Amino acid sequence: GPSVFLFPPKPKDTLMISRTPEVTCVVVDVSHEDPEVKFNWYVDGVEVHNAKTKPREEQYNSTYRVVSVLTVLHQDWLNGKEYKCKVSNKALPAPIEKTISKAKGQPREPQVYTLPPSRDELTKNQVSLTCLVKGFYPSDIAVEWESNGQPENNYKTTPPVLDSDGSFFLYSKLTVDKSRWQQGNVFSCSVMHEALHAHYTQKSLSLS
Amino acid sequence: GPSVFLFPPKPKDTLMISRTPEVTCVVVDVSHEDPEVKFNWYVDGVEVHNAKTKPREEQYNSTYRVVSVLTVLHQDWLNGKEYKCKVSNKALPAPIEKTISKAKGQPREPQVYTLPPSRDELTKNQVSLTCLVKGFYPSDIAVEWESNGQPENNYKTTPPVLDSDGSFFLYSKLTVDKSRWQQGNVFSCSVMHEALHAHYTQKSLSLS
Ligand SMILES: *[C@@H]1O[C@H](CO[C@@H]2O[C@@H](C)[C@@H](O)[C@@H](O)[C@@H]2O)[C@@H](O[C@@H]2O[C@H](CO)[C@@H](O[C@@H]3O[C@H](CO[C@H]4O[C@H](CO)[C@@H](O)[C@H](O)[C@@H]4O[C@@H]4O[C@H](CO)[C@@H](O)[C@H](O)[C@H]4NC(C)=O)[C@@H](O)[C@H](O[C@H]4O[C@H](CO)[C@@H](O)[C@H](O)[C@@H]4O[C@@H]4O[C@H](CO)[C@@H](O)[C@H](O)[C@H]4NC(C)=O)[C@@H]3O)[C@H](O)[C@H]2NC(C)=O)[C@H](O)[C@H]1NC(C)=O
Ligand SMILES: *[C@@H]1O[C@H](CO[C@@H]2O[C@@H](C)[C@@H](O)[C@@H](O)[C@@H]2O)[C@@H](O[C@@H]2O[C@H](CO)[C@@H](O[C@@H]3O[C@H](CO[C@H]4O[C@H](CO)[C@@H](O)[C@H](O)[C@@H]4O[C@@H]4O[C@H](CO)[C@@H](O)[C@H](O)[C@H]4NC(C)=O)[C@@H](O)[C@H](O[C@H]4O[C@H](CO)[C@@H](O)[C@H](O)[C@@H]4O[C@@H]4O[C@H](CO)[C@@H](O)[C@H](O)[C@H]4NC(C)=O)[C@@H]3O)[C@H](O)[C@H]2NC(C)=O)[C@H](O)[C@H]1NC(C)=O
Repeated sequence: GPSVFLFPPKPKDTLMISRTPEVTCVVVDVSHEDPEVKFNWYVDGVEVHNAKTKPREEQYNSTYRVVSVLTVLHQDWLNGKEYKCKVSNKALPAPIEKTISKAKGQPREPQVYTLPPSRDELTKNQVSLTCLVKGFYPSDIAVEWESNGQPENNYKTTPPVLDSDGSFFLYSKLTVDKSRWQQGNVFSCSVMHEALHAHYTQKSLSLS
Repeated sequence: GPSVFLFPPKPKDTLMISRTPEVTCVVVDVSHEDPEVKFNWYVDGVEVHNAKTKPREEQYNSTYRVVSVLTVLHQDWLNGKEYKCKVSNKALPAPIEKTISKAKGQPREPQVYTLPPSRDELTKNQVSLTCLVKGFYPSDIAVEWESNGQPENNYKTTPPVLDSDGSFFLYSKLTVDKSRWQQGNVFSCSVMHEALHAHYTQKSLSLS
């Protein structure tokens, strides 16, 4: 019947002390027949009571969806604590358990390189600015572009890819009008990751 | 009872005339009580009988696994014809129908750009050669590297990523010994895609 999906905090939230990371427990296919759901949360086995469950709400299919959110401490998530969400419902003979933690494995520092557009690309009115981020472990990561403190609209980032040494890599393509590039504007790829010092680094790229 | 799996040809196979693309119809779980299986092939609903089907091989889970291979015409697959493999078994109330055809959508031509390693990366013994392939549709594509006409296989390629204008892009990373890069060896990124002229193009990258 009702299924449960447990989601981790956003990388950004866990890596910036100013932000609040939370684990999210989503119960779907809750039926009108038995629409009561109780959540029990556990951090490394020990129960906790600061979860806020949202009021259940109807779906376009006539099931109910119901979500419980548990704020987590940056250090706890980064230190590898296990978060367990226990879901009990009258239609469930025995509760459903999902437990989640950060990716296991030795953390590896990302190397961040910026690559300008190929010469060939200057025959267009738009050009490709490239951020190559490689050698990192946990795949969990945030990569963003900006120019003079302002975030850039047109960019897309590949999913992380398992490289041969077992680290991950990825690329982010930033698209700007050629004039912006030829004007000598400075663009910046920002990267946030746990094995980075102060969880953050940025590399610049402009026309020299 | 018996299950049927229909497999598309490899992009690279459909794309190079000197290669042989084929659609593969795998039937698993055929009982020893109802072993006789017959294949009927239909291109755009028109039956064909040039399928080489291998004699049934016995597994370890008591069932057999028969394979039928249809060598398809390059042009055919690429013109979007529909390959219907119809397997008959006596343990079936009705003969299963599995059909397949190449992805639909307006074909778009990939732009291919080679990008040398950031200067920052020359502090390493290994460097990263980057191929940017963008603006293609069908996300079906083959990307490969070589040097001196010989394949260079220490590379990893990202999945196609849906870009903001509806087409796909990707990146291929080729890792070589810095010493090879600085002796000025020429590496080449070969792309194969249906929307390319002659279904092939290549860009080279060497020390500048
Ligand atoms: C009635 O409707 C509801 C609402 O659904 C909505 O219906 C209409 C309107 C359509 O628009 C739907 O697309 C729309 O969602 C239905 O509820 C849905 O139920 C399905 C399953 O039936 C769920 O699918 C799961 O999706 C998760 C990931 O979901 C995230 O991303 C989705 C899109 O990518 C997004 O839609 C979700 O909102 C969710 O988004 C995340 O949410 C959190 C919290 O807000 C947020 O922090 C994130 O930022 C956000 N992220 C993203 C990407 O947006 C997917 O992971 C599930 O896959 C698991 O299960 C599969 C088998 O069941 C299996 O193939 C996968 O491998 C995986 O299995 C797990 O695997 C791991 C390891 O691999 C293992 O450890 C686990 O044990 C294992 N779990 C198993 C096997 O159970 C899965 O595909 C939808 O999320 C859900 N939609 C919503 C919005 O709630 C409902 O089904 C409908 N009722 C009926 C009967 O049809
Ligand atoms: C008895 O044994 C046989 C085989 O023996 C085997 O060997 C023993 C010793 C064990 O080690 C076992 O490995 C195994 O028992 C069993 O037969 C198997 O049956 C399973 C299903 O139970 C099949 O799984 C399917 O796999 C396909 C993809 O298959 C390719 O990749 C596999 C790895 O993923 C690989 O193992 C296969 O060999 C195969 O390899 C490809 O072969 C082609 C042929 O030329 C070649 O071109 C390719 O290059 C090559 N690829 C490689 C090597 O990379 C997978 O696609 C199927 O997934 C679909 O179906 C699933 C349900 O089964 C479903 O969960 C998925 O979502 C997916 O569903 C699809 O959904 C979409 C959307 O609707 C739709 O487009 C699809 O049509 C739909 N498919 C549906 C609905 O059918 C699937 O998982 C195995 O291939 C098969 N093994 C072999 C080798 O034939 C048998 O089950 C055993 N009987 C028992 C248990 O009693």
